[PDB]
Amino acid sequence: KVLRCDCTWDDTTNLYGTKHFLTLYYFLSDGSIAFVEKDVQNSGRDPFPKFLSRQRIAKPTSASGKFDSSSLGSVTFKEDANTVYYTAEDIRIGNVLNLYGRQVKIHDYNQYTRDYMAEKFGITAYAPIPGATPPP
Amino acid sequence: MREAICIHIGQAGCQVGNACWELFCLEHGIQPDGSMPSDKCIGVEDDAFNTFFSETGAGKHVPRCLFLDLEPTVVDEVRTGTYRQLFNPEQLVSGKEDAANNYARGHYTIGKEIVDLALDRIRKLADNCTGLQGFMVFHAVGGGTGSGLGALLLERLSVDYGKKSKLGYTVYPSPQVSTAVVEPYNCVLSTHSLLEHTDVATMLDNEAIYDLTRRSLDIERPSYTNVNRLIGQVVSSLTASLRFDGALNVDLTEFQTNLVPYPRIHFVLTSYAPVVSAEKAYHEQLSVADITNSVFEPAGMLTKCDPRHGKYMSCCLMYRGDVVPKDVNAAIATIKTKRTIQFVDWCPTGFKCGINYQPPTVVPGGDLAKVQRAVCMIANSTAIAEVFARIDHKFDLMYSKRAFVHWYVGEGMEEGEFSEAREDLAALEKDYEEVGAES
Amino acid sequence: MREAICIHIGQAGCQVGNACWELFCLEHGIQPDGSMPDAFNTFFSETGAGKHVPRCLFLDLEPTVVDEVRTGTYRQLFNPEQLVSGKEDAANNYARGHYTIGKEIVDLALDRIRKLADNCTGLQGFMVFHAVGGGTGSGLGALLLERLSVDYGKKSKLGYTVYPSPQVSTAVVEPYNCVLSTHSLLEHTDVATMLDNEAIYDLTRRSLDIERPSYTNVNRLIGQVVSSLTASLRFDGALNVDLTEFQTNLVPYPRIHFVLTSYAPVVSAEKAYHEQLSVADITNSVFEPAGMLTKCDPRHGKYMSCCLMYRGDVVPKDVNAAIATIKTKRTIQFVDWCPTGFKCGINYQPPTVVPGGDLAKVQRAVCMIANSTAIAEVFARIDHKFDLMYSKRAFVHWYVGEGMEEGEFSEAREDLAALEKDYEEVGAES
Amino acid sequence: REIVSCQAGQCGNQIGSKFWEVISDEHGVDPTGTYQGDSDLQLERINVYFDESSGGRYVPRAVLMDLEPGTMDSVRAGPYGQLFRPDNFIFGQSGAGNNWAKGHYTEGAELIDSVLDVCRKEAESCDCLQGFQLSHSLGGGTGSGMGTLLISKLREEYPDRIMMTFSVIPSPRVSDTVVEPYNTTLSVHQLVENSDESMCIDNEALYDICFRTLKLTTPTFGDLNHLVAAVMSGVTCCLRFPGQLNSDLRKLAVNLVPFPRLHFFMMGFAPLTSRGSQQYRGLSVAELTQQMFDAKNMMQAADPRHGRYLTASALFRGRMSTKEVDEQMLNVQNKNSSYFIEWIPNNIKSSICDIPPKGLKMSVTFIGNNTCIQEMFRRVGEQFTGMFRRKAFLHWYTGEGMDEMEFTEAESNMNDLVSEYQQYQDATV
Amino acid sequence: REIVSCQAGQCGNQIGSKFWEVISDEHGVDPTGTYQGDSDLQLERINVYFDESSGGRYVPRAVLMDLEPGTMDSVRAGPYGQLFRPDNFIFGQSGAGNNWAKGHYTEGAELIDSVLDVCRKEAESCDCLQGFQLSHSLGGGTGSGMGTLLISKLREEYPDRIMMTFSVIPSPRVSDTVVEPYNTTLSVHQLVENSDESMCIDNEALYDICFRTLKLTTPTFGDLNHLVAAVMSGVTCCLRFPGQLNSDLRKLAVNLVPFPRLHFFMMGFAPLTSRGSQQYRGLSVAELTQQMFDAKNMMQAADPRHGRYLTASALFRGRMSTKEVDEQMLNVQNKNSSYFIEWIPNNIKSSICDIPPKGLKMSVTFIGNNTCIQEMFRRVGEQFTGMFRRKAFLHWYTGEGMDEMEFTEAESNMNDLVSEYQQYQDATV
Ligand SMILES: Nc1nc2c(ncn2[C@@H]2O[C@H](COP(=O)(O)OP(=O)(O)OP(=O)(O)O)[C@@H](O)[C@H]2O)c(=O)[nH]1
Ligand SMILES: Nc1nc2c(ncn2[C@@H]2O[C@H](COP(=O)(O)OP(=O)(O)OP(=O)(O)O)[C@@H](O)[C@H]2O)c(=O)[nH]1
Ligand SMILES: Nc1nc2c(ncn2[C@@H]2O[C@H](COP(=O)(O)OP(=O)(O)O)[C@@H](O)[C@H]2O)c(=O)[nH]1
Ligand SMILES: Nc1nc2c(ncn2[C@@H]2O[C@H](COP(=O)(O)OP(=O)(O)O)[C@@H](O)[C@H]2O)c(=O)[nH]1
Ligand SMILES: [Mg+2]
Ligand SMILES: [Mg+2]
Ligand SMILES: [Mg+2]
Repeated sequence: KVLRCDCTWDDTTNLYGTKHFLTLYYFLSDGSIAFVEKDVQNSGRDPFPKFLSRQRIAKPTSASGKFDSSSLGSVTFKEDANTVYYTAEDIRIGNVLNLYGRQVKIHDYNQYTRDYMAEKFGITAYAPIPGATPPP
Repeated sequence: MREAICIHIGQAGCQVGNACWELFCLEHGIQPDGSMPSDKCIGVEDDAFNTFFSETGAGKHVPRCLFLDLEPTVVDEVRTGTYRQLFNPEQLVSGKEDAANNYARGHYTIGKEIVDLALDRIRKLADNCTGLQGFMVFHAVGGGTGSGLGALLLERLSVDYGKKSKLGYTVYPSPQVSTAVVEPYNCVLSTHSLLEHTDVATMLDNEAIYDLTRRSLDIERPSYTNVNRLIGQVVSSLTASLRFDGALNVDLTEFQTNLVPYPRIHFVLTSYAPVVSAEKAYHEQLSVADITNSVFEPAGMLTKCDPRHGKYMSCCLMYRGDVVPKDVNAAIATIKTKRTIQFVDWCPTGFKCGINYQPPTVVPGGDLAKVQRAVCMIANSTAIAEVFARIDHKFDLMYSKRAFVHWYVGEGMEEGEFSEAREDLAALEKDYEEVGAES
Repeated sequence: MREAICIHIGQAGCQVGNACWELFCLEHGIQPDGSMPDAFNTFFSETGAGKHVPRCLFLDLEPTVVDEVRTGTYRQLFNPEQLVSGKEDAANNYARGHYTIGKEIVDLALDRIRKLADNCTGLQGFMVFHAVGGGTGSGLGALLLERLSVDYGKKSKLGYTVYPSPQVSTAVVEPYNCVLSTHSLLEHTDVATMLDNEAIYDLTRRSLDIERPSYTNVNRLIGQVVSSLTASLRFDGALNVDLTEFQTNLVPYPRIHFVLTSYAPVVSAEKAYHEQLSVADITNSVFEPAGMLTKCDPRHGKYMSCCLMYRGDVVPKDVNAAIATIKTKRTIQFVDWCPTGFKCGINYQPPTVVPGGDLAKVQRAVCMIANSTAIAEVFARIDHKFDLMYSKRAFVHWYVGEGMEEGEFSEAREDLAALEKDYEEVGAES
Repeated sequence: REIVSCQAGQCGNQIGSKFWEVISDEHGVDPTGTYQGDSDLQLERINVYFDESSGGRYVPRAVLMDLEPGTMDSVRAGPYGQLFRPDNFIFGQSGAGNNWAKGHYTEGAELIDSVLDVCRKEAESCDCLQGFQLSHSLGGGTGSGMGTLLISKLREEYPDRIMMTFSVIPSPRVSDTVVEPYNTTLSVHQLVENSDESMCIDNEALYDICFRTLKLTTPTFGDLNHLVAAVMSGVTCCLRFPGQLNSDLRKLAVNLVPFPRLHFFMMGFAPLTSRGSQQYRGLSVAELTQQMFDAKNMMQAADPRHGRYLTASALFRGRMSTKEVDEQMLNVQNKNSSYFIEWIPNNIKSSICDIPPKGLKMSVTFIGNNTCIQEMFRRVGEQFTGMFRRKAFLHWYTGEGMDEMEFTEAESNMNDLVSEYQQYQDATV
Repeated sequence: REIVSCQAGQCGNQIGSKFWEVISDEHGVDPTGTYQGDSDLQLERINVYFDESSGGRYVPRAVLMDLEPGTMDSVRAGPYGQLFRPDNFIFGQSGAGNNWAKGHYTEGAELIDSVLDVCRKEAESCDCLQGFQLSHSLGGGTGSGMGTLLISKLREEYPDRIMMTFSVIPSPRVSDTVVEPYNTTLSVHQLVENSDESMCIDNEALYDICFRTLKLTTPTFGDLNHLVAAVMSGVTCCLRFPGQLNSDLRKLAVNLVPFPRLHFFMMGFAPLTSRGSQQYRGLSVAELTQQMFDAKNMMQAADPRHGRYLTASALFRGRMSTKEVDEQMLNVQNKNSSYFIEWIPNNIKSSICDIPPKGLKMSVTFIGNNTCIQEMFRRVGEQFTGMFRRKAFLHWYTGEGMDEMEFTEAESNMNDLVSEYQQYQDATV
């Protein structure tokens, strides 16, 4: 069982940045998040199948958007139970996940994702945001 | 990238391929119509199916398989089965007359009039592959088709494609529990192709699978379906290293160079665990150490090859699931401490561990239970001398009185080929003894 | 502007043209009434009523097929004239079709041809479809080509000719007709394309998975090949080529203008949906000897010039990659004095499948025309077929009592011998 | 100041259409013909390539020229096809037949007067021409033959004015016809004397650039034309925009042609990066320098390591310091003196233009005169010798009005050009 | 000054995948490459490991090398994978198949041509390059053979630059491959010749440290990489931050290499605390040095008790008193005179950097040229000789272009290295 969602990360605010189209995969077997960058014709980029491995992303500590690199690489071998991860609650249309410093915003669900949300979280409102499918 | 061409020779090969491909489609989320569903996703849509499935322009997956058989009923069963829309109209070569347990008939009379089309289909498969590791050929040397036509195809592939990877999953007939009468003749004749033109040969004798399923799966009546399901599970476990990411991903040649010490020493064992039913699956603490012990203990393998009667040379353990890279080496250390199994003196390492993050998948109604972690061993050991040393005893007992030889000589084979095969098997046994001898 | 005149000689030409035009109407979206509910100007001429008329002349000496056309679906499409039907068949007699009953019909045939040509402001050339093994197609076709060469001079002349197959043939004097027609086909034909029937038979048998196809399927495949060839000048594409564009690259010597043909992916709908019909795959299938419409092994000869018309979503990058793969392939070999030897024309219009036909809807396709010494064997067998019957003067009385001299058989035999010797010479290494 | 351009054949027509794409983008020219630029610098010298009308419309000084009438319709139907004059569409009813003879002697001969009339009219409209420019392919029929005929006539009428040719040299890897040797051999011996400078473009090299540098999955002829149009628009950058170190069209000729028979030039452009990897590269003058001399960056298929540079030139565009623009050239000369020629220290002309190409921070066009440019002539001559020894495909040419000895003369002066380059490749002091 | 790093094989790539995270955290760089450090001193020497781009992004000077595309894909999918420049991701279609011959002579040699181009580009971009860092494993095929080929080709073209290599010499207890002895035997002899510093790692010792020094229940390859990445960043601390007594790679090399062939060192890191003992343990320099010289803290699977320290270095991180690291190591010398060689007085080198790693109060990295490091080579040679006596697993090597005499030469050279290490253990004054 995998929750599939279309999402976009806009790097255009920086120098020489594009609107990357990404597909999110929320693995419920251990609650991990995987990312696949959608391929567009004549993209001019090195084809890398996986944008992000199957790993649990910790929620940002603050709202400033700055990523905390101490969790990943730091000589202080610390493992605290307060590290809240990106669970299935956050998967919402229009939700902006702060993922490693990237503000990736979710547009559309899948049919199974809609069934999941309507079956446990009670979210019966479906309203996909246009701008998730790269032009063919 | 990392394509692998599957070939299925004979009725046994065709049924094994049916099980393997249904398992592969279920594991990659491919419906029998050949199209993945948009609404339903089982995992990442990464092109991990490229090794086994080719994607057309309509988002439809076609297997990279060639079902070659000299007789038409199994091919027509596939053509009228559930995966009829899955399988290509070509790549499904059906002859007009069976080889009828005759190596000579399947290698000289009917084999040569179909090997051309087989090579054409193989080339059609190959030109669509850019990173082809090699050919996995599933066959049973007991049957005439799978023996003779398989041998001819192996020689043609060796002379055409060169040094490409060649893995033959061969179902040797155990003389104690066997079906055909001339299948010892067929096996002895096919040793030539399985020794020179088969780069790695995997033992898949039938009644080892049979009794393993009988005692471990609580299935008092195992059948060809269960045997093929276990074979498909083993093949999927071997291929998962390249198919999916893992802690220690291994390609074909990567573990092949670790499993083959000498060019002629490549007839290897196989085993799989935890091969357990649903009832006992939830009652057993299926730890990595436990599954490794069950794999290495002599009874739990898929071949009548007791390690107590020989010496291990190289064991390659493929772990699937959430196996910690420390559970594996702890299990290997406790295996070293356990002296019920011995290793050859010139291979202190002896172990090749590869871990993959994809747990095995279960087919609906299959023998296997839903298990989180699993491990499959491919072991080259000197104890594999005894299967040859009794199949050649079978061969000599029949050959002393020249029984059934008239069929082979009529089908275009010289009588000297039998003597050459016997001498080749004797040389293979002699070099097994030499490699197992203490330095 | 960039228009070609289609001519159909004999029964074979009649069915071939019928298939070609029923394909062309569907390609251009023209209903059988001749109206669409400027890319058709090459085949159809718009009238004052907005209805399109094909630029074709169905010239035959017997009325069965012409009456079938007049009573068929495209009766309102085809012109009542330019649909010339005679009164008596030639009956596999080159002498009859070239000396006695061809004269009384060829005058009005040229009248219709002129009525087409003066309308055609930018006539690219003539495309004549016929079978050399028949009577009308051999004799009347040869004499019409004679008159066309005399009148219009150096206008382009493409001829789709159905030569007798090595074994599957339906006439006994067919070799005589073919050999006598070789003289005209060599002297007054700019390019001649071989389309023997048994090769198409085997291709359809092993590719379309049809147990019992027939002349209709053969003609549909021929029409598909013709449409693929003419699509370069009909539709916009990456590399548009006219008739002369590929004629110059295909014909090295005046006596060497007999060319092969192959088309791929020719495939059924059961088979197509499971295959990646990529550019490299279709090119390899084309260069495979089993994918041709004329049986002659290129491994038995020397390739001289190959022209590839690619249609659909094909890209020059993949075309060049396929060309490199073909060149580095060793099983096929080229003549030493033609290093490049490869002409390529890319068009953006994918082929269209006729309803009820056996061709599957393919996103891309390719048709290859090869000039090569490898097809001297068809002549080397047709001449033996001719001499085995001319040794003791079999059926020669039918020709000589019709009004043709006896020595023309020897003249045609010597011409064919020269046409074989020059193939051997051009295949010989420098 | 004014440069008048011409396009020959469908290849040349598409290349010129993309060149006008680039030029109109640089000058802010609306496809409708009006001026939409946001800066006065573009408008200040817009008259170099554009002529203004009574209504303020800007029309390119381009002469389209092709025997094929079909592709001229596509050129007109393109996004900027409305920009050209209608009377500049000079086309014949019949095609070239991929025949140098047909283009140069029979079909183009009756049309060369008509095209020369409008070329002369545009020349008279220009108050003081900087020169004539042509874009064409040497492997075709009308781009090669009657294009070279145009070059001959224009040289006869304007001996002093600078003749640019942008000739698409064919390659075996992109050998998509059969008479490349004949066409190119018959065109080169006209180009040697009739052209002041020639720019050799190789489709195989463009495809390699797309393979490796730009990383385009399925690049097309449009992308290849964009790559060549960047260079043929930056070659005249200093004419249209002010710079710290200006140059004109005669600058490259005078500073890069040591002897009158050596004017077959190298290629080059920078920056060239894939869209994915463009964010990770710091665009600097050092990176530009390291890309100009890279083998795969130059867009003609001949490795420069086997040869030596007679001369080189870099037409830098953008606001950059004058230190590096020549310090890097001095450093590359010093560290690769073997790849340069000993008896010409300071092999590199440098020009600086203030305004960079639109959408790009800083750019540079590399134009060189190397001794490796004779490798393609080696290959073409070998193919021509193989074809000609057996008289193959010769009747097509000889029927239109050629002679047997013309091919021999073309072979002879091809070999003479080859020997002239070769002996200076290994000439000693 | 600046140091350029290379990752070879799956082991090297996934070691660097965590080292670059560690150094990015130390320098305040997010995976997007922008700088968000809270200290001005972090970015003063950020050019040692990073190069600025057009967008201000800091791209690592890392060259990734592997014949398997899967490891590159995993590295890119890593959280900091997007930091690296895509053109440095160079890979072959087929892997080395865990074969030294395949990785060194045929697959690696055909690919090393493009590796050298990237290495030279990085060196030229570097202002004053000091060292080539390498991360690889001798057990594998692609990491060992191809990395050694890289080192051999780089030694010739940068003879005066510091060649630092971090090779994970494997152990019998974590022996997961069988051509392991062959690979390590064929790599050690080259690492002897063409490496200035060869500081080895053992996954057995890393597992031991994780089990008992850290008390982690399931420390995976991530944590195993994390320890070696921490001690890997600790060696270059003085080149990135100011210190009371600065140093660099050659500062350590000159003071730890008494003889050219004795350059195989063992790594060491401190402090290393369990999760529950963070609050209780008192961080003082005495505790630091005790953990340094404790056997269990050494991250190579040998017991220094059987050996004798030839010369050691202690790179202190954090600001502390200087006699508390000088007289402290003097006390170590005095109460551990048997630990140390007699004829080199005060083996310990001490250098202090003021900035401790983020989240600590003080830290230290230990380097030692102890004689005991010969035990690893002895066991490797024993197993290699046992497996070579019967010539098993040798056809795979010899059919790829290799020979048996060179296996014998590699064995002889390892025996010579072991003899050189033993010569200075029992020497008497
Ligand atoms: N594992 C497995 N083995 C099978 C299966 N079916 C047949 N076999 C083997 O096939 C052997 C008998 O050979 P055959 O009856 O001739 O079948 P074949 O090997 O395909 O040869 P042909 O019938 O000539 O095509 C038996 O000893 C079995 O071991 C199967 O479904 N699974
Ligand atoms: N491919 C194809 N060939 C045809 C067709 N119809 C007739 N032919 C050819 O015609 C040859 C026999 O010649 P004929 O029976 O004399 O027919 P003909 O060529 O039109 O000459 P006529 O008798 O004057 O009608 C056969 O060998 C066929 O190859 C057709 O519909 N398709
Ligand atoms: N760079 C580029 N080359 C082209 C383009 N179109 C055609 N070509 C080249 O031009 C050659 C054909 O020349 P052609 O246009 O037929 O010459 P013409 O017949 O005289 O007009 C081919 O080898 C192509 O490689 C294009 O759009 N861009
Ligand atoms: N999944 C995964 N595997 C790794 C990682 N780092 C190393 N490995 C594997 O571990 C093996 C070598 O271990 P190594 O990195 O030397 O352990 P260490 O020295 O203690 O860090 C290689 O074959 C790699 O495949 C990692 O970060 N993730
Ligand atoms: Mg059977
Ligand atoms: Mg008739
Ligand atoms: Mg100036």
